[PDB]
Amino acid sequence: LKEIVRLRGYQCVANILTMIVLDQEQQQVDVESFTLSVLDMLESWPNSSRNRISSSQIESVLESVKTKLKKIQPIGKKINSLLNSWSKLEISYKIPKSQ
Amino acid sequence: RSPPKDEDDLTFKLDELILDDYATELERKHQLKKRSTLQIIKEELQSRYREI
Repeated sequence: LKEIVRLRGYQCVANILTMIVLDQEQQQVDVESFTLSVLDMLESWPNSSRNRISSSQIESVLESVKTKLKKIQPIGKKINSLLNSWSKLEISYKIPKSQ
Repeated sequence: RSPPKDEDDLTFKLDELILDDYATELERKHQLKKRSTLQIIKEELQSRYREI
């Protein structure tokens, strides 16, 4: 999972979400099942810093999909819990680098 | 374990650090004057025990 984070798996998962739950080539119930099957490992993976997410900005995609499927309240509540968990992160003090 | 092209070690990345902000934050949090100590650490890391 740390290797996938180094490979920026969140970046790929953003497109995987977008293609299915923003573009609609499938059925809403099956897409809901997909979303419930893809929120779980996002909730489960070890995370220590929003720098990881910042390489993908997948939170924006999560906001877009909770806004689109606002009628499906379990997905919305899970994305609420996920963004609440992710927002607690930081990087303590991190030395700025020259640019 | 895998140094880049024509570089012995990754000590060259230290020159991108902003030591001034680090010294400022050290002085704020811990009341330590360590601005020259960061420079000494950087020079020693780039070349361990130079001939002075």
